[PDB]
Amino acid sequence: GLLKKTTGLVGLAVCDTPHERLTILYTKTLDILKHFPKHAAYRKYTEQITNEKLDMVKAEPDVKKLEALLQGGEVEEVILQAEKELSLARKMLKWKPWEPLVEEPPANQWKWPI
Amino acid sequence: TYKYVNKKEQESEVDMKSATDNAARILMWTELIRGLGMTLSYLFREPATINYPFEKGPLSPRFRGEHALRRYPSGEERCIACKLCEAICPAQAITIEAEPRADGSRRTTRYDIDMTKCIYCGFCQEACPVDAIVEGPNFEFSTETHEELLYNKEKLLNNGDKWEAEIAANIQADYLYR
Amino acid sequence: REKMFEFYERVSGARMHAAYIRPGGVHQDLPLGLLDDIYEFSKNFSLRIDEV
Amino acid sequence: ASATRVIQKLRNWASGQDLQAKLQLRYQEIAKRTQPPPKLPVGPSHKLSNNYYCTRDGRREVVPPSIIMSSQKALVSTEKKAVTPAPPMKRWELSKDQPYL
Amino acid sequence: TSVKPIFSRDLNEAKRRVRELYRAWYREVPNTVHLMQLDITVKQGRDKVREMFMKNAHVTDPRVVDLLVIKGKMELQETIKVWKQRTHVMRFFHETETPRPKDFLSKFYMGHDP
Amino acid sequence: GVQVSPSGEKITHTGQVYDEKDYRRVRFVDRQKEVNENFAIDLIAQQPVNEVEHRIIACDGGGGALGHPKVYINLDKETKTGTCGYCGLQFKQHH
Amino acid sequence: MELVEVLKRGVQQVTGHGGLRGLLRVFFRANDIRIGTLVGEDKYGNKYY
Amino acid sequence: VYDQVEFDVPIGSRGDCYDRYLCRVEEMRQSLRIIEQCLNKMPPGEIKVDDA
Amino acid sequence: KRPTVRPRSDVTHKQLSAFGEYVAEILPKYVQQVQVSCLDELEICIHPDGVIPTLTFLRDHTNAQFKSLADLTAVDVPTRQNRFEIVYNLLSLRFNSRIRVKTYADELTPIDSIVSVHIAANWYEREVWDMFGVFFFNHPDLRRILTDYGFEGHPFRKDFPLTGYVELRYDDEVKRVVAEPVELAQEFRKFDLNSPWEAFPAYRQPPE
Amino acid sequence: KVKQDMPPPGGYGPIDYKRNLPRRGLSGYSMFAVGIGALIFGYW
Ligand code: SF4
Ligand code: SF4
Ligand SMILES: [Zn+2]
Repeated sequence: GLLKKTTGLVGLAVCDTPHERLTILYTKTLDILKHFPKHAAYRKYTEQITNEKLDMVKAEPDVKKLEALLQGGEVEEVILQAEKELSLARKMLKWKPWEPLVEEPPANQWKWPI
Repeated sequence: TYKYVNKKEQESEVDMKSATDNAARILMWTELIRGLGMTLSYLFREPATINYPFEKGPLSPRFRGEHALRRYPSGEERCIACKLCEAICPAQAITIEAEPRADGSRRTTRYDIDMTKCIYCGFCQEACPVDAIVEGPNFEFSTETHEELLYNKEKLLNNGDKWEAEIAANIQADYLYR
Repeated sequence: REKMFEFYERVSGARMHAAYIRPGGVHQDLPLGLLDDIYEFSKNFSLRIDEV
Repeated sequence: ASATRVIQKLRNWASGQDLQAKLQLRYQEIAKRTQPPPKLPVGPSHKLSNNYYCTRDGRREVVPPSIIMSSQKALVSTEKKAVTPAPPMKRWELSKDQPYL
Repeated sequence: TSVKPIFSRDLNEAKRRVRELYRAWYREVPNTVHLMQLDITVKQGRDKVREMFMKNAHVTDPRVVDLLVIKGKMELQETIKVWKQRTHVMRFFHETETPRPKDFLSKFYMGHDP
Repeated sequence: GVQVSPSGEKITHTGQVYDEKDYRRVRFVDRQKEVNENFAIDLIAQQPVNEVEHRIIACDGGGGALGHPKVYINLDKETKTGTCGYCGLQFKQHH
Repeated sequence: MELVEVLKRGVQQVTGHGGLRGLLRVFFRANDIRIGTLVGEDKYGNKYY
Repeated sequence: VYDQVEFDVPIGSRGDCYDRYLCRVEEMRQSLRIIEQCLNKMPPGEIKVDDA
Repeated sequence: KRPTVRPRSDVTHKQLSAFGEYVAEILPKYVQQVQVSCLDELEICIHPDGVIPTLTFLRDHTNAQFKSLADLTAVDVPTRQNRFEIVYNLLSLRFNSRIRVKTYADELTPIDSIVSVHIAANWYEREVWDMFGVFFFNHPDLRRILTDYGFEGHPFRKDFPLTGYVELRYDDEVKRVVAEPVELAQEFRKFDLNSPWEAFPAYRQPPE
Repeated sequence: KVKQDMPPPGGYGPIDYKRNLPRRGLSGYSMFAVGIGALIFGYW
């Protein structure tokens, strides 16, 4: 299909090679996820999300039909989101949110009405 | 459904005709001339100005203006000092005191409205069970001092006696919507 | 705008701070003849937009 | 309304519009300032029977929030699938009335 | 009695920040008197700074001292930027206020307030 | 109705009037004390008593939905009239 | 031709207020010389048109 | 009752003041389109919840 | 179908409940409570340490995408030892959903600023500092925003009086506006309105 | 019977709302031809 003239969003430029770029970002995300503990839920769910999207990119070579499958807007918004998930995974590796609750609140902290 | 307000970018080739039309538009200020045409067309329109104060802006019977205290057709005050208007007043603009009148009647001895606290919301006249306190139609009561806008009961009853003929007719026109 | 302030004042008695929409609905029903006057305003307004 | 036919032509030509068909000043087309009295209808709870308030009391149907997980009193705990807060929003369709200005 | 610190781990570290803020306020008074055209001496401005600091001399909690310094830096910032006007700076001097007498008899004559 | 105190000040229908030695009388100097002259207590007392055929009469104050909440007045006591607690009208039973 | 109709309505407005003094009175009191139907007069002397 | 009326959402392309001015002008035109439907589809009945 | 009662669907409640479990399983280090109201609004209650990780996760994660901070505010509850409840209201355009994240603070425990996650939070955090006196760590530029210059106290605290402590007037002797202790010609009249009869048995608190 | 404020039977007439700016004026050629003809005549 013919390359897009604009994405429709100010500041978001057209990607010439969206299939390649998505493959790079999703593959990079799955690499950093192997550094998480196996039991961490963020790893398991993000692996499911990413593999599902990676298989769509492998399946569909048409950009327009790929956008229909991904359901994340223009393919350039999908690429942007893919970069955001990768950036998050690097942060989650240092935050370690999978660890037990750091502290309980006071007993009536969340009791409403008082 | 959505529409584009400024996506007319179906870029096309330019003929001599369209290039000259574009050239004429730039060099002869044609769209600026259309602006002058519009303001010229207003010059010859009848202006919308009314001749205040000999003419007035239209109003409706629901208009919320200067407050008044009303009476029954006998001359007895309608207000029975229930204080519903005072309780609901979102500005606490109403201050009321009451006691048994000499004939045993439940009547007010103080009924004040701070017109500089009041927000002219009409909640008092909705809340009144006896149509005693109303916002009348008058809107021309600007004063030269702050103190003149602290209305007491005598002032509010005089507004009622002053404006009842128009107030009664406005209530007759709207009460079936209330 | 001055004509639309009249619709406000005709439903609520106030040109601006109507206090007309309340939890549960609206304070009062439309006066008879208001829809016709809103229609008369509405059918000319797009020309006013065109001039601007 | 009272413009002469010459001035009407002048202002119609100058504006590029037919101004006489949509005058901004109001004449006799508007409602009369006195109207017949209304007679408003009553709502669906104006019934003499089968109308017990406890069968139509919305406030008494409100309940406290459902506790999904609580570090205090409610433990939250095949591969469980990932979920979104809601399904993805469908793309808007381009207007058929007038897609482009 | 185990609490999170804000900035200072002990009252000694907090006293260090207090002295820094005091220096900053001390140096600012002559520039403020000059730029705002205040009808006071520089000495009178620095005595007022001193009196405001000693209004809190009794505070021992390092966290409260941290927050007093944070607020003192804000007040300094709106003074240097001339966000405060003359009315605002002169408010510190209470020049139209008749002070309440401190003895029992004077308060007894005036009214019922302790 | 409106009377005057010894100082000359009009007395209101609520019985208000400043003392002669009240400084607050200064506020009316070269101005005026506003006093409504139609005392409701005097006007309601001018109304005739209504004679009715029953022992319970309903008063809504006249004008239907423009009056006051409809109340029922007992007329069994023959030594006095039943007075409406809202509008002050009086009723008496015929026999 | 239609101008002549307009000027004649101006003559009616200018001569329809009770002579010169009546035209000056309304013109300088109200800044308006339109003629309308008299709807009434109240007890204070206000005239409604 | 916004899910019962037809109208279009004006969308900008450049994200600048001129596009936002065009969006607001067109939103007024779409408001007239909604008003027309409100006038014709105005239903009968009460105007506040029948729940005293 | 009952014309005066608000209609309800179970679909949004189920969807929001499931996403609440999802968020709690991913962030157990911080999540203290998850609940979905009968108005179908999801609230995640977190320990204050989790503010930046939690809100970063909700912005950037592909199944969340809460990219728009609708508002950020506080609630003062004097009976709690951590009297300030910090509320983040977030919007996801991708999934057309809203979520609320709540943490708590006291007078001497600052919260982390989330300006690095949402630049929108900048003025909101200034508003929370101004109105409630909650300090934010690592805020670029924290200072009053609504109150007057040199204003003392945090007026949205429950124990700050409605009319405050100082009022303003012009004084002709000094030729400027001056601040003086508040004195009112008419005191605000306090109304005791609560009925002594219980309104909502569904919220009756244990008799203890 | 109940009397309320309602639309007339059949509804109101259709309302214009789309932009309507007239197309007007001469071609580019006619304007340039008139302008150049004024110049040449004046030069002469
Ligand atoms: S109009 Fe509103 S603010 Fe004014 S006195 Fe009545 S209830 Fe109070
Ligand atoms: S004016 Fe009406 S609401 Fe107010 S105290 Fe009198 S009777 Fe009650
Ligand atoms: Zn009665």
